[PDB]
Amino acid sequence: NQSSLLAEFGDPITRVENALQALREGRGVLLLDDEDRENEGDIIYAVESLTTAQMALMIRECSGIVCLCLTEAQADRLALPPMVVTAFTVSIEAKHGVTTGVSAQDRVTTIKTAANPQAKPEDLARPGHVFPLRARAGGVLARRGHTEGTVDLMQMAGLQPAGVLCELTNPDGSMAKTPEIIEFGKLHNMPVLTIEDMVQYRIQFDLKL
Amino acid sequence: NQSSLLAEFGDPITRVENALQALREGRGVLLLDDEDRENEGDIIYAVESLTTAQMALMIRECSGIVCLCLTEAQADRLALPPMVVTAFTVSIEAKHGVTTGVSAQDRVTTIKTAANPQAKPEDLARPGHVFPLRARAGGVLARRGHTEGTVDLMQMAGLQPAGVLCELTNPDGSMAKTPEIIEFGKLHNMPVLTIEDMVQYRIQFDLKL
Ligand SMILES: O=C(CO)[C@@H](O)[C@H](O)COP(=O)(O)O
Ligand SMILES: O=C(CO)[C@@H](O)[C@H](O)COP(=O)(O)O
Ligand SMILES: [Mn+2]
Ligand SMILES: [Mn+2]
Repeated sequence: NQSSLLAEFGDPITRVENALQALREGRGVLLLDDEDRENEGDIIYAVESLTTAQMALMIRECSGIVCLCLTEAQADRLALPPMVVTAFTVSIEAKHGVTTGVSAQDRVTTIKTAANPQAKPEDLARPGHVFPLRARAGGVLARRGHTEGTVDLMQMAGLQPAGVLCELTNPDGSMAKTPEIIEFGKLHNMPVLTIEDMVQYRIQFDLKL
Repeated sequence: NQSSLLAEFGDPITRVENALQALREGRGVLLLDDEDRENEGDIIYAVESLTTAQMALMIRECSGIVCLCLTEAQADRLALPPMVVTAFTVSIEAKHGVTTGVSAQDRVTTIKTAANPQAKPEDLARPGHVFPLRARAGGVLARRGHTEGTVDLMQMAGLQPAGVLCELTNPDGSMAKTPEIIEFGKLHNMPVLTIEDMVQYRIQFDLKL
C-alpha cells in the first residue's frame, strides 16, 4: 500500500512540514496525486529560488513538458487565456534574454519573467516552450491537482505563489510510480508527499490561503 | 568549421542519401539547421515506424517537447488551427487508448492517431502533450526549418509525410552543438545532416515534392 511505503517519510503532517521546509531552503519536493487519478509524481520547485541546474534536472528526469503554475490573478495580469476554448494557457517565451527558448537557462528566464509580480503581457512572446497552468481558487481543497498542490505549497511555505512542475519519468519512458518516486527522492534528497496529505493538513490546520 | 566536422559523414549528397536510407530502415537521423539560425540539432523519426523505445530515447536525450510535423493538409484534416493568432497548432492527445498522455507509449499512440491518413478531428482531444507543427508548402526550399526538413525527408524517402522531432539537449541543460551532435550520432548510429545539405540536394536533383 502507498501509505505504508510513504511511512518512511513520516506521518502525513510531517510529510507536509518537511516539504514546506525544503521549499523554504530552495530545494525541490516530489508530489504524488491520488492513486485513482493520474497516480503520477511531479518534481516541484519554487520559482523564487529556481536555478538552471534544477531546470536541467527536471528536463533530464521528467517528461520535459515543464509547466509554470500561476494564480488566476497572475495569469490574468499576463493576459494568458486558455489554450483551448488541465488548465493550459497558451505557451510562453520571454521576449528578451533568451535565444531559442528551449535551453534550461532560457526556460528559467521565461519562468522568472512570467512570475514577476510586476510583469506585463508584452514581457512574453506566445507561443513558446514554457507551459503555464492556472490553479483553481481554493487550491487542493477545490481541485486535487498537482497544479493546485504546487501553488498551495508555495503559499503555505510563505513564498511567492508560483512554482514549476513536471512528471517524473522512468528511463524506458513509462511514468514513475510510488516505488520509483520514493527512490528518486532519497537519491536526490527531496521529500515526498501526496495531495491527500495536503488536503488533510489544510483542513485540520483550518488553513485558508 | 562545421562543414569540416561533418566531412566524416560523407559529402552533402551522401549525408542526405544516408539519412534517407536510415529513415527507410526505421532508424532516426540528426538534423542541424543553419549555424546563424537556431544552430540546433533535432532527433528525427518517421511516424510510420515509430516505437515506444524511440520515443523514450527522444524524451531522455532531448528537450522533451516532442513535436509532430504534419503537412498543412493533414493539420487541416485534423481541424488544428494555430495555437496563437514556429507554426505550433493547439496541442493534442489521442481521445482513446491513452491514460495521462505523457508516457512514451501514450505519445506514440497520440502521434499515430493524428498522422493516420484516415484520421478525423474527433480522434484527438485538445489540449494534450503532443505538439503538432505545420510544415510550409515547398519544404526547405520555402522555409529552412527542422519542421520542413522533417516532412521533406519523409517524402524524399518514399514514406508517409509525417515525422517527429525534438531538440538534442546536453545533460547540464544546454542545447547540443555540432561536436555533441556528431558524437551522439556515432553513439546511436544515426546519420547527421544539415538543412543546407537538403536544400542543395533538392535543387540539384530538381526535386519538387
Ligand atoms: O498534464 C499535465 C501537464 O502537462 C497536468 O495534468 C500535470 O501533469 C499535473 O497537472 P494536474 O492535472 O495534476 O493539476
Ligand atoms: O521550437 C521548436 C519546437 O518546440 C521549433 O523551433 C523546433 O525547435 C524546430 O522547428 P523549426 O523552427 O526549425 O522548424
Ligand atoms: Mn499531474
Ligand atoms: Mn528547430
